[PDB]
Amino acid sequence: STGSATTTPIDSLDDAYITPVQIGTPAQTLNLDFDTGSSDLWVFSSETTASEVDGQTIYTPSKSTTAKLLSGATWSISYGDGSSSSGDVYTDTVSVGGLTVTGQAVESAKKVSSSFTEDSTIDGLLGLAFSTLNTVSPTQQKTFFDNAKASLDSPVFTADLGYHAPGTYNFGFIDTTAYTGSITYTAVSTKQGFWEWTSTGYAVGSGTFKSTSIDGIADTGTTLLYLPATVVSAYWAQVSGAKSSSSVGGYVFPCSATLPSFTFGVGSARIVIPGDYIDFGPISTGSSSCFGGIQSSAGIGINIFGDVALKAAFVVFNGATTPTLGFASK
Repeated sequence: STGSATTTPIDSLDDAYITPVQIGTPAQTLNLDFDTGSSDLWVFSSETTASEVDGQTIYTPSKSTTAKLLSGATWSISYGDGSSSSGDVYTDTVSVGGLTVTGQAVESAKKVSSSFTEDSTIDGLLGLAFSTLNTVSPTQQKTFFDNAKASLDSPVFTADLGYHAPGTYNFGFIDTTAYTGSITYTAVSTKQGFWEWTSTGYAVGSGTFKSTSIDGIADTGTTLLYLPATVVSAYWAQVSGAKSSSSVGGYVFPCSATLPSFTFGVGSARIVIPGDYIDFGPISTGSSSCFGGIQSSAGIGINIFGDVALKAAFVVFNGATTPTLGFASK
């Protein structure tokens, strides 16, 4: 089998992407944030504290003839950005882009943190990291991909995120029309539960390529590109007036600037992030200070190839017995 679904930016900055997902019988369609950096499929629901729901579409398990309470199971998650959610668990039928999994763990939120409430466009998350990170207790549950994998034509999914435009998540096949040149594959460590890999270096604008190993994760659920402070300083040094602002929480730059591109290495291959992808707009409405899309990972504890990086590529998440990651230009 295969599946193919369009993923759409939630706003004009590409702060996140939402993908429609069918849950239950009859289908209840919720727009979920596909997150290769976590491993829980959780939704706003009829069980979510009413004051914490503000415009989201909710899953109502009592209206699904295929929903079953997973007795005794609870979940609780905290994300790197400080947001969190928790609740109980149902199993139900879940379909993405025509690909159906029966008995998928659908984690129903009883509580969500303010950042979730405040984002009306995101009805939940669909985790696509390794199932070892799934938070369900006392019986850990599998991701949608893990459940689908054996049925797929090939045990892969691909992320093709758009810049200020929709893109595509495919399951079970590689669309050879969706990228240019060849796909370069690179090794993955699953030891921390992430799609963790090592970039071979970087360049800033038309500058020379610096060969250096940068371990990090391919994370569709993180907006920005978080890299070591040395790398980030070298980038922003090429933007007149750019500075790290402790009060704002990262590098800012004059909105009148033209940003240079940023290149990262995948083996001997190179992915170029155009400068415009690195602009996250005014820090507050009407400001002439703009927020940068490349930020330091210092104090996160890990480098993160988030959407800023991934949207410059066609990315293969290869879930073969030994997983790997593939990147192509597009």
